Amino acid sequence: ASAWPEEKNYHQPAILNSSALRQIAEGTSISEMWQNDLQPLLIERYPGSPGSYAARQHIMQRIQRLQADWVLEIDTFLSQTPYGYRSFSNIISTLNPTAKRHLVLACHYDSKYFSHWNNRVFVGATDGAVPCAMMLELARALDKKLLSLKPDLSLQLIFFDGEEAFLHWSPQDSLYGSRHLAAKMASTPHPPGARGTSQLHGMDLLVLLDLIGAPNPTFPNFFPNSARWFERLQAIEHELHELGLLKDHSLEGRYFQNYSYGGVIQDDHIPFLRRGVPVLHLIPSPFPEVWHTMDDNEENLDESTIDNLNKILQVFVLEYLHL
Ligand SMILES: [Zn+2]
Repeated sequence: ASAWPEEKNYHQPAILNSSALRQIAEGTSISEMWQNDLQPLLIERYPGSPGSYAARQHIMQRIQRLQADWVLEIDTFLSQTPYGYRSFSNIISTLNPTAKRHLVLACHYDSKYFSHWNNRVFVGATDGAVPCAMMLELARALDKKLLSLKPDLSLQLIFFDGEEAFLHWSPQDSLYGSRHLAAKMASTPHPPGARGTSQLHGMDLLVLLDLIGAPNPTFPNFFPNSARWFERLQAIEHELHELGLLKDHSLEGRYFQNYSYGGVIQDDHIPFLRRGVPVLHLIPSPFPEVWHTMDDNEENLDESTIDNLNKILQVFVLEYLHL
């Protein structure tokens, strides 16, 4: 009986040196992400809407243009909702599908439904248009390195649909795409032909981005079984800072702070966490001041902060994948 599902417990990163760090910092472009990945997503895109369809096409097109061998799958399903049965479509983008282990990055691409108010439309810029754009920019920035994957370990990106409640949060009205996908992965043998392991056993770690884009975020270290990875993010941030590779950044105002959070935040990671998947939840606490208001828009985003987080995330992913 192979013990491969236990490999994630001992997996160590291959740390990048100063020269490699400057290379990653220089290889990501916040302006290119802003224009090519983010702005097309700043539209109303609640489940079932025309924008939802456009958001999905944009995400798949941006991934398809890359050199790395991404395999795209649309996970479509029905769920009961406060408005009756509806259709949802999760987007999964995977490198090396049959690879036993995958580091998984995720966000949600739906926007919370709100009827237009005084001509304003809710576009959830930090929630989660920026998280989505950051995952696309990461795929683009690291493309050449990721192409080399073409440790039976690779990368997967999930863009969840229906993360938001159609009304206010309730157990049955929210996390539609993630509750669905988690149950589906839990019941799908992996790798193909496996006798007793599922795709969930193959998830080394689920890195979930949400509510990112506001000034001064503080991410707490939520879970003891991913704490050593939270620490790597802290170390990365510290070294990029010391190397002068971050913008308008101070250690006193660092994003990854030492401190836990006793409570529970409802997000797409819940369905996975409750099935035993290690989670690194990159959601700040407190939430952005614009959370769930018409002001969660482009104008209120903090460009340098998003740029700095792109650098930190990219380094983290390369070091995890030994790239
Ligand atoms: Zn939200």
